[PDB]
Amino acid sequence: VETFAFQAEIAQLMSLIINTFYSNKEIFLRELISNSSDALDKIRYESLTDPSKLDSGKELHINLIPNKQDRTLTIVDTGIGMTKADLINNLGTIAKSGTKAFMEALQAGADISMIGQFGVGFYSAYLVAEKVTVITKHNDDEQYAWESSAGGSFTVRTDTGEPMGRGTKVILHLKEDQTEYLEERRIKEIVKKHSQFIGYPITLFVEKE
Ligand SMILES: COc1c(C)cnc(Cn2cnc3c(Cl)nc(N)nc32)c1C
Repeated sequence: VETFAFQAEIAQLMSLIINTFYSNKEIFLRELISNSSDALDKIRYESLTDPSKLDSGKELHINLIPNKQDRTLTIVDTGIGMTKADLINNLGTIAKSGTKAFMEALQAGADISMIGQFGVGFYSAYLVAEKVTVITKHNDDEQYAWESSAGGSFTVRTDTGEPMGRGTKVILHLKEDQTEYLEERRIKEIVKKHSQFIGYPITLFVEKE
């Protein structure tokens, strides 16, 4: 297991997200779904010029999986996935500029719900999650598990779990007071409100209870 420091700017963003009083936490789902939609668009586009990129799975979709036993909400997609380089360096690099702009915007009167406009919507996960575990598989790279409970560090390891074929699983380990996001009717409400025109099937799994 390798342990890495976030760049200071990203640590700062995560702190702001965790510490700021902001009631409209539900926007985290829309951001993650948007991210999944963008990853699906990317693999779809690449497949037009190299069809073998779908040898790791032709189906392009999103699954939302609540688990009350584990207190997790998992957002799964069969998008392009992330390389080791994405996890350790590239995403962080890109996020530095978006973070600065977002911070500036917040000082000028913007609110947290606008985070996606700055390309750093993933970190809104921390509105509701005490820990985020990301399982990902990109073509021509290995399956990785990234994890962070914030605090300035994250880990990356090669994943020995169920092989995914291609895609990303964002596993939200929900805060004790955020378990409404495990409830079917609440997830349906939020998807209808903020994610109604996504161009891929979104399947909301039901709890076995
Ligand atoms: C490791 O966790 C992330 C970090 C630290 C920053 N951004 C994203 C969003 N993100 C970036 N590329 C992504 C792809 Cl291909 N797919 C999805 N679903 N989300 C992505 C993720 C998941």
